[PDB]
Formats: sequence, C-alpha cells, structure tokens
Amino acid sequence: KFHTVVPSPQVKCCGSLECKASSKADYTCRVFGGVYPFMWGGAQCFCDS
Amino acid sequence: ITDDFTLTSPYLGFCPYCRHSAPCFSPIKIENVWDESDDGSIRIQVSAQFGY
Amino acid sequence: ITDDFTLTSPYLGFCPYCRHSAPCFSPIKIENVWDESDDGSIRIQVSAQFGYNQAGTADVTKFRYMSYDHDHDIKEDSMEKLAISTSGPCRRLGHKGYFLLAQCPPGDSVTVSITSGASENSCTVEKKIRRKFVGREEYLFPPVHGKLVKCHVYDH
Amino acid sequence: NPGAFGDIQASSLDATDIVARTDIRLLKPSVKNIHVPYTQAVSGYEMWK
Amino acid sequence: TPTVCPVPLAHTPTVTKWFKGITLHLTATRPTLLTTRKLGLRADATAEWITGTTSRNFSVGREGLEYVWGNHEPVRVWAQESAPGDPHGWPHEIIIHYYHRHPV
Amino acid sequence: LKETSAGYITMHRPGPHAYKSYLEEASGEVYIKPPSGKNVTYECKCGDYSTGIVSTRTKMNGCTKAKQCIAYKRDQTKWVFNSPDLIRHTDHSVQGKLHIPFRL
Amino acid sequence: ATTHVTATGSITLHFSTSSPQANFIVSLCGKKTTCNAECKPPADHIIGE
Amino acid sequence: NNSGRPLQETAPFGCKIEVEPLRATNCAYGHIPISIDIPDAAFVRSSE
Ligand SMILES: *[C@@H]1O[C@H](CO)[C@@H](O)[C@H](O)[C@H]1NC(C)=O
Repeated sequence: KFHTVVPSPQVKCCGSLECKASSKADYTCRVFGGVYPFMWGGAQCFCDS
Repeated sequence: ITDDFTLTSPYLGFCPYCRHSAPCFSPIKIENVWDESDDGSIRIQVSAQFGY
Repeated sequence: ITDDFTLTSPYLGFCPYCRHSAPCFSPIKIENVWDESDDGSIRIQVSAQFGYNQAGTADVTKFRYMSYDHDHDIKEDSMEKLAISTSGPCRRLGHKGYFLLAQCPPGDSVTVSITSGASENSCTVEKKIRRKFVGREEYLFPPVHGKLVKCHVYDH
Repeated sequence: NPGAFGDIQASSLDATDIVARTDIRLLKPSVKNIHVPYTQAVSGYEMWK
Repeated sequence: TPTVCPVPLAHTPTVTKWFKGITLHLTATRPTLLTTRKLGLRADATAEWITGTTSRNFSVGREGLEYVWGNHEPVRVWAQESAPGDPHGWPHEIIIHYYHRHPV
Repeated sequence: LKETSAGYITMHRPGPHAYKSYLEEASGEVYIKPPSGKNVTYECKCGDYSTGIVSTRTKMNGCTKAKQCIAYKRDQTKWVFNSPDLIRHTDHSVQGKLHIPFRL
Repeated sequence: ATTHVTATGSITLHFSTSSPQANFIVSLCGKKTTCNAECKPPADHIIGE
Repeated sequence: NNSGRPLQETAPFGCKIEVEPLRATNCAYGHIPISIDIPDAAFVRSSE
C-alpha cells in the first residue's frame, strides 16, 4: 500500500512561474494561473488573477 | 537528524468538518489515519502538538 | 391575523413513550416531524413553548427560557436542559414558538428530552430518517472541491 | 498498470529509487481558500488483497 | 429556501478503443450513477449504479453516442469505419470489409 | 510505548503568512499598525515591488488602495510539517526529521 | 469558400468526403474542373466531432 | 420511489429539455427547405 505526498503548493503571486520535472516516483506537476489563495489570515497576496 | 520536539510549532489547517458542519479552518486538522493493525488500534496524525 | 405569541400557552399531550417506556401524558408531546430538507435538517413541533418567556409573563422574548405546563399551571425552565436524539445527541440549530429546527444522523425514532434537575421527561415518535444527498452519486459529506448545484435547505 | 498488483515497485524495501505510475491527475483549484485537489485510482495492492 | 450547495466531481473515466464500440474503465469509491443514450431513432436509454471499479463495454451507435458520468457535463462520441476496404491493385477479400460494415 | 524505530517524517521552515489586522484603511490613505513589540514586513506593487520593515512602527506607502499592501509577521523560528494548507518559503529545503511513534 | 488569385498561383484546399472513391467536379471561381482520386479508411474509428 | 428515469436520459436525438417553457433544444432530425432572398447589390458583376 502506498501514500500520496502532497507538498505545500508553491505560489508565485503577481508574477509568472513554470513547471519543473523531478526524479521522485509518479511525480506529477502542474501550474495554474488566475488562482487567488485565501487563508485564515486573509488574502495571501494582491493581484487580480 | 534528531528527535527534539521544541523546535516545531502547530500549524493551522483546513478541516472539511467543523462544529457547524461546514468546512472551515481549525487547529486540529487530520490528514492521515492508519488502521492496518490486527488488534484494531488506530493512529491519528493531527495538526496540533500534544504530549509535550 | 398576527404573529404575537404572548396570547397562547402550552397544552398537555399524550405521548406513546415516556421515561418508563409506556404511553402516558406529558407536556412535550410531538405530533409533527418534517424531513424533506436536502441538507438533513429536521423540524420538530412540540407541545411546549420555548424561545419565549412564560406565556403571559411581563417579558415575552427570552432565548434561555422554555415555557411549559404541568400541575394546573404554566412555568419556565432553563432552555439549556433540552436535548434531541435519533441515534445519538443532535445539535440544536434554532427555535421559535412551538417549532424547532435540529439535525442529527439517521436512525429509527426521534426523541426530545428535558431534565428537571431531579426528574427527566422524554417523548419520542417513530420516523424513518435516512441520510440523503443531491447529485448523481451518493457521498457521505460534501467535499471541499466540486461543482455547485441547486438544492433546498431549511433557513436557519 | 494502475488499479492492479504491482502499482508501486521498488528493488528493495528501503531503496531511495522508486518507479511507479498510478494515474494521478491534478484539478484546478475552485475554492476560496488554498487547497490542491488530487484525484487518483484506488490502490492496486488493496484490490489484489 | 433554495440555495447553492457543493457536490463532488467523480474520478474521470478512461476511454479505450473498440471497433464500433467503447470500453470504459470506470473507477469509483462510492455509489455513482452512470447513464448513456444513443442519438438515433432508438433512444436505447441505459442507466446503472456502480459501487466500486470495473470495466463496461458499450456498443457505440453508428450515428453517435452520449456519455454521462458523475456530476460533470456529458460528452458526445461518434464512430466511423476502419475495416480494410480498398484493395491494393491485387486480388483481395474486399467483401470482409463490407461484412464488417453493413453485414446484411 | 512511546519509543519507535519505524517511519520517517520530514520537517522544514514555514512560509509567509498574511493578515488584515496589520493594515487599516479607514481613511483614504493607507494605514499599517503592526502588533506592538513585533517586527513586520510589508509589500505592495504600486509602481514597483516596494517592501519595508517595521519594528513596532507604522510606515507608509504612496499607493492608497486597501488591497494593495500585505504584511508578514515573519519569524522563521519553528519548523512545520508539510501540508496542503500551508505555503513554502522560497528556499524550499528540508531541515529536520522526526519519528512517528506507536509503530507496528 | 473564397481564395486569393494570382497570375499563375496554385492553392491547397481541405475537404471532407463520405466515400472512398473521391471523384467529383470542383468549381473554381466561374470555371469547372473534374478530377478524382482514391482515399483510405482511417486508423482512429471513434471521434466526437 | 419508482418514478423511473427522467426524459433527459431517454429523449432521442439528444434533445436538451428545459422546464420553464418546457421546450426541447439543440437536437437534430429532418430536412429544412429554405428560400433565401439576396439583395441585388450584394452581387458583383463578372466584369470585375
Ligand atoms: C526587527 O529586526 C531588526 C533586525 O535585526 C532589529 O534590529 C529590530 O530590533 C527588530 N525589531 C523588533 C521590535 O524586534
């Protein structure tokens, strides 16, 4: 039986970022633009998409 | 590597349940549960720190 | 027509259940139960009045009060001593006049109980409560991520 | 082959190198807060068991 | 009162290849209701409840086929011919192609 | 028993954290009130990625919009387990390990 | 439907047919041209367009 | 309990049915004969 690791998502906010491959097994990567993170403290950054 | 524990802190988590039965932030987030033990015991990994 | 509640009082009822597990009289008779809500909320109509002061008191609105009747007289009680159970404690959600809105997992009966410090009175009724949910797949709880769909829920 | 025995394979139990694919596809966040939604097939080992 | 509520997005299936057909590797962990229908004169409505995971065949209609699964929107998949019809200048069993399509 | 000799859990320093109480916008001009006796960093992009450090101080920025500038109470003292509900410091490095108790 | 015309230009076009023997008459501007060829069945036999 | 499947999973030709007018939409069957009238000015003389 296996266990899927879900490391904390990287956020490059009010900027641009690109995916990078790695060596870990089953590694799957994907970027998303227009996201808008929110947290208990509030908006974690400042830019419309 | 080490086993000292005073060097870490508890982290707020996002739990699907809350006292009002809707997802919300909380300090007792659970993200892992193991029950393979034949005796029936269950390990729970919570966000907070206890025992110390 | 109106909505004033100080003009009405509670009424003794006959419940199939009591503390001693046989039909008997009680001031907590329930004659109606609705379950159509998609969320799972349950409306319970009891014979007592809560959410208001003792019917006819100087003050009429008080959340902590619970107006009921016995011994040829009406009187109050601390509303915190009211519990609801189907297969285990339910979480009270709202109360007004005769009616209250609660929620708890499924079972086979609905029970409403009050402890009077030294004695307890509970009344219950059979009702086929079964968990239901909307969508083309029956889940356990609505997960964090997914589509948004129209449904109907009891306003709180 | 996802959903079958031998979905996770390793030369040794504690081999740092692992080779395995189990059809993990990410989903675009669609919630107010921060959350990475993942979706994968059921573990093959459990199905074989 | 009517209101918006959330619902899960079931794991997306995998589409395979099958001459004048499809095979779906349906994977789910909780009961899920799948439905499908042709687009021709005959509705050929089909519905099912799936508990775990399995594989299901579907005779895709020649004109087209609908596909509904989970809570997400449906898709339309159509089919065509793939038998070896045209010859290559030498004697051939061309009839087999016309046996695969319009056998009667 | 508390003692264990199986498992290996990672740990690394925390990411940044945002807050609303650090900034006030009752008037048209921005206002930042970091908690008393506590360092704070503030950042906003109007014109440029202007950033500043305040030690129990209320520094100001030219741009006025409430949403514009955000504040971190950066301490980077205690490590934290990786979880989807956190954010990663730009370094993205593993700092320590811990034992999962009560093992088979 | 329409294309630019030069003194001696030649232009490629895209078309679909429901028969293997693709023989027909094509009108370019006001003139006509009869012409024919042979097509083959495709490898992919299910599509949704 | 036993009402059966709705019409969204039985309508032939993939009619998408909306309740409030109670109308089907976006499904195909049959042939439409249509007569179209074009203004003369839209035409271009063969000379040019
Ligand atoms: C903030 O950090 C600087 C950098 O060392 C230090 O000089 C200052 O005293 C700190 N302020 C507070 C309030 O701790």
